[PDB]
Order: sequence, then C-alpha cells, then structure tokens
Amino acid sequence: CHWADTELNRRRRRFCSKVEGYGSVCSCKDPTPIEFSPDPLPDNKVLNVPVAVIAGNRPNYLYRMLRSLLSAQGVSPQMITVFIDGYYEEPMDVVALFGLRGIQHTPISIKNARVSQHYKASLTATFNLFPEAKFAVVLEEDLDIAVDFFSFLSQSIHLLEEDDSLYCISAWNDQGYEHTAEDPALLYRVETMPGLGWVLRRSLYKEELEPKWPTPEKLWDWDMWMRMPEQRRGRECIIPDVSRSYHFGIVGLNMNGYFHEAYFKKHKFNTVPGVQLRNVDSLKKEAYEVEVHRLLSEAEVLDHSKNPCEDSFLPDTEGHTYVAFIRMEKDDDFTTWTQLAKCLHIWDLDVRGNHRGLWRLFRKKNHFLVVGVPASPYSVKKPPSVTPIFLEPP
Ligand SMILES: O=c1ccn([C@@H]2O[C@H](COP(=O)(O)OP(=O)(O)O)[C@@H](O)[C@H]2O)c(=O)[nH]1
Ligand SMILES: [Mn+2]
Repeated sequence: CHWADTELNRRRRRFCSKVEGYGSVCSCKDPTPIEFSPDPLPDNKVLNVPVAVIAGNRPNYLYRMLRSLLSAQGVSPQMITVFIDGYYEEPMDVVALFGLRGIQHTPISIKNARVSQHYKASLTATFNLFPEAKFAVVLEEDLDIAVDFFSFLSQSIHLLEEDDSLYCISAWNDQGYEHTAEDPALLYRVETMPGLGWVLRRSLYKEELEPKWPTPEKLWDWDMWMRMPEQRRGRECIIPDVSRSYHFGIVGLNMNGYFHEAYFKKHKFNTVPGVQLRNVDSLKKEAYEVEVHRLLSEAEVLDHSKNPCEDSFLPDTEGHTYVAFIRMEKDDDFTTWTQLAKCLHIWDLDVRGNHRGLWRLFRKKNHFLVVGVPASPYSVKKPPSVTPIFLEPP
C-alpha cells in the first residue's frame, strides 16, 4: 500500500508484510487505528504502577486484549510490559505493532508447572524493571479490560497500603453473573485470591512468595497454590460486585468450549465509564464488620419454609435487602452452599464468595445475604422462628 508516510504507518507496513489474518489493519484504504485516545484520569493514584501482561503463543487473543487495555481511561502505555512464554514470532510482532515493550522467556518444564515458572519469572522481572514500584497489576492475555479498569484501581489502591489484612485487589467477582450482579459502585471482601486482573504487593512477593515458589517438577497451578492457607493466611482480597474484566479465551490449558459456555459466558462485565466507588474506606477490616452488621439489621428475614431454588423464594420486589440462613456446622461445611449455587446457576465447583460464612449477591435486583449457621459469627442474628435451610446432593 501507499499509506501516508508516518511513523504509525511504517509500523503498519512491517507488520502487514509479515503476518495475515487481522483484517482491516492491512487494508489499503480503511486502515484501522493502531493508536488510541483514551480519556485522562484526573489525580491518578495508579499512574506509577507497572502492568505485567502474561502471554504465550496465542497471538490473536493478545491483539484482542491489548486493544481494550489501550482503550481504558488513565492507562500509561510506558508502564506496560508483555511477557511472552517463548520465542514465537507472531506474538512479538503484535507487541511491536502497538509499540510496547516485550520480554521473551525460554520455557521451563511442562503443562501447568510451566505456566507457574513463567509467572515467577515475569513477577521477578517486573519488580526489577521498576525498583521503586510497590505494586504491580497482573493481566492475562485472554481478558477484555473494562473501560474503567484503572479508575477502579485508582480509587481502591490505597486500601492495600493501609490494611495489612488484605491479600490483593481483583477485578473479578466469581459470583457476579448477569442475573446476580447489579451495582458497579459496590465492593466486597472475600476469603480467596480471584486473579483474572489483580494487584500484587511487592513486599508480599519479594518477602513471602518468591522464596517458596514451587520448583519446576511440581504439577501445581500457581493460583491454586496462592489460595492455600500457607500462602493466603487468612487474608482477604477486594472485589467489585460488577467485574472489570472478562475471560474470552476458549483455547487454553484447562479451557474448552463447554466449560466456557457453562461458567464464563454469562459473567457480567461493567461498561459504565468512570464509576465513583461508594464509601471505599468501609472495606477496611474493622469498618467492614460495621457495614455487615448494618446490612443485617436492615435485611428482611425470608420465609424458610419455601423452596430456595425458585424465584418465589423472594417477594416480587426491586431494591430491598433480604437474608437467608443455611446449615453450616463447621468452618468447612459448604454442602448446602454448593447445592444452592448449583440451582442458582452461578459458580459451584469450589467454594468462593464467602466472608466469615457470609455470601453477598443479587436476586431479581434485591440484595441477597446468605449466612452459615452455626459456623458464621453472624449466626447470632437468626431469629428463633428460622430453621436453617439444608440441601444435600443426590
Ligand atoms: O504454555 C503456556 C500456557 C499458558 N501461559 C499463560 O498462562 C495463562 C493461563 O492461560 P490459559 O488461559 O491457557 O489457562 P486456563 O485459564 O485456560 O486454564 C495465560 O495468560 C497464558 O499466557 C503461558 O505463559 N505458557
Ligand atoms: Mn485463560
């Protein structure tokens, strides 16, 4: 082609001369913009946090994910680094087309152990690239990034700095499905590490995780290892009710077409720009227990003689707060919750969403609290008239 001789189009020639399958990027007329104009973020508290993009040999996914990353408000392209698990040519070509920094890594070990070793190399490299950074954003190559991803991190990053009980901040709510998530200004505390767009504290990585990172022979998933008690240690992460990332990768290490249609396709994705988070400082450890007690003292107790698995369980309402109590006789008795999550059509393969035996979600746009009795500390608010709901698997 004869595109106008500028730096952006010279970058375009070298790419379009080498690879195929990207459509309007390579057309003569109608060239797709390969530079973006996201909106500015006034007073950006995240402006000096590096962003680590983890990638393998999935060049089409990476190009899709980078287009939404470069479109988010308040993004800093200079802070982005793409870490590729190997020396594949096409992924490096895609990084070059957008003009970002790329780092290649020779693969170590096999299967999930090799994903684990790549993560460890990338996290250690990020904190070597910026010796003064205190956090780092970790992003997978198969995620769409919400347009307010950095606005969300900018307003909440100060919680990691002030609350030592916090493990991380994540963009992903495991129980935020299209029919059970509603409020993009709302945040929770959860007893797990969700990943899928998360913030890592440098002191946590350099002083705790890196010295005991699993060696290459162990066929362990890095994220399941980080959820083990010996790593998390009772700490919690901050998540929003409406997720700020979306997992679109169908071809992956543990991913197939069926598992995606069943547990990811219906995940809710925030599209409202520049949301102001509501009362952020209440997510600190002791202030949050004040908030949960306030929520439980305004919630209407539901009729527990009715079927929990059907819509009739709640009055025909919008905007109310209802509470339900389920049987949980030890800190690990999740039998009823798992059956409840299955019939609610949310995540039910391993337990997530819990905070001291409490689950928070939405049902027909009412806030819906679930309390485990007798194990939860909040069991003290169950009236005598309620017999906790119990359901066992067939
Ligand atoms: O051989 C590999 C396979 C995976 N990945 C990275 O590990 C993450 C997990 O990817 P994948 O979606 O394939 O795992 P899944 O979620 O499907 O189980 C991705 O960001 C990949 O870039 C990698 O670096 N090398
Ligand atoms: Mn994936």
